[PDB]
Amino acid sequence: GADYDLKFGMVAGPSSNEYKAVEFFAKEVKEKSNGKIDVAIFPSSQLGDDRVMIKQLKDGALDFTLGESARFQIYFPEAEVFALPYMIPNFETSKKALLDTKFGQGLLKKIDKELNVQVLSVAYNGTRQTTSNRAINSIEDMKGLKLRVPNAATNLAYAKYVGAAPTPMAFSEVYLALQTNSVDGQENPLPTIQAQKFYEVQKYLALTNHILNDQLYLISNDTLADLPEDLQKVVKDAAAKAAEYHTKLFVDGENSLVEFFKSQGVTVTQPDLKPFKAALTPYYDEYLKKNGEVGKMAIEEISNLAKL
Ligand SMILES: CC(=O)N[C@H]1[C@H]([C@H](O)[C@H](O)CO)O[C@](O)(C(=O)O)C[C@@H]1O
Repeated sequence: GADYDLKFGMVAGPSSNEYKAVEFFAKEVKEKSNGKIDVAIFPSSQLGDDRVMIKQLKDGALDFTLGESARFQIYFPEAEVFALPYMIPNFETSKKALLDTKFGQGLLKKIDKELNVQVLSVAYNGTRQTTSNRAINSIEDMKGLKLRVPNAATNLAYAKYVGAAPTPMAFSEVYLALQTNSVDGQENPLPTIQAQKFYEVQKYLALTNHILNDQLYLISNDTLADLPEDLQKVVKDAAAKAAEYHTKLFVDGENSLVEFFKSQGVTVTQPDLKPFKAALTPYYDEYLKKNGEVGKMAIEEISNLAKL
């Protein structure tokens, strides 16, 4: 078969838009390399979660993974800006904030230099909404709600600041937790709610619109070093096409999925978001205290972009 047998790990499962785009990536790479590269895919946290996988890219033990810009906060806390709730208004602002600002370029350089990882392309992974086993009519209904979050500082802070009881748990554990009422809710973009069938086990959806997720196609520098230049170019080009498809999948899913969910019996609320935004405002201050002048710059540059 192939000269290069590469591995691509992800948290998302095999019915997800992420998996659809990663399968497209693997196909494009096999075709354009003339069969010289073959890509195996390990979804559903088969290799661990995304923190483990990012570490495996760093260590040269895994070739590819997906990760949010914001996830880099586990190494470079200033990256948290990408996840601060209600701070980034759309994908265009997120992508330009990473690629076209001095802050973002500085962060990409650190990732390459210190973590041994290159960003191949940037995709949209949806805006997070809140499912539950009780109606969320306003921020008041968050109070004491047992809200699963991923194992991520910003989602923990979101739950805390709205009044909820944050319960961190790996993605792979969520469906059972919802089904059994071990937690009262969780929070994820619409397409994820569909792919994991969380709508099967949650009677309610609230459009809290709280955190916008991007999605980085990541490659280990050890992988790039293992590939000849012309196959490096194949990989880079394929990642560019896959990200565009990935983003389209999420945009078209978001535009359609509330109606789908209603048709499956889900009750869909639209709480006033003004008090959600006000509740999180002070967490921006925590960010600024933790990250100093780099943090300040990040927020100014995003503000300027959002203004366009
Ligand atoms: C690239 C990646 O693995 N994204 C995953 C994210 C991030 O881990 C989290 O947003 C913190 O960055 O968590 C999920 O939304 C979740 O567990 O609910 C699953 C999703 O597949």
